Amino acid sequence: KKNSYSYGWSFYFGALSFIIAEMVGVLAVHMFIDRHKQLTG
Repeated sequence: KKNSYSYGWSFYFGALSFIIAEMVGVLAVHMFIDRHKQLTG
């Protein structure tokens, strides 16, 4: 006990990549629904 292990560096890059990839995936759905609404009238 009291080892004070640090989650340190680029583990956070995977954490950041989660947020970035999810922000990608939501905008894809925006493009789908807007592009389909274009061929509605």
